[PDB]
Amino acid sequence: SKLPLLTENGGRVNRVGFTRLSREGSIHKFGFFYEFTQESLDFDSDDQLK
Amino acid sequence: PKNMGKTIKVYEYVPLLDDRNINDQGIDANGAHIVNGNLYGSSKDIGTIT
Repeated sequence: SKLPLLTENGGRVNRVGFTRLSREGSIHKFGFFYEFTQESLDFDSDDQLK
Repeated sequence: PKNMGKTIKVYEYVPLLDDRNINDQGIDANGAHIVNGNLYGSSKDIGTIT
């Protein structure tokens, strides 16, 4: 049914148009930490806690 | 080594992302303190980690 079919009287028939889309992507920030006291690394059982 | 008792004890550091990391030093992403501090621990879900 939809086949492009021409005749001898070639004219404004079978017009086609094209489309252009787009794809996005963002950037997000993360992070975490932890706190310690000098009284937790000075007199503590382990020497290499840090 | 001699002059120390017959027992020998070694330490074992647990990863941050482990269920054995039962601690209290924890702050959620907004600022309110939370019960856990292991950052969802092991918990190979999707909902909890998101």
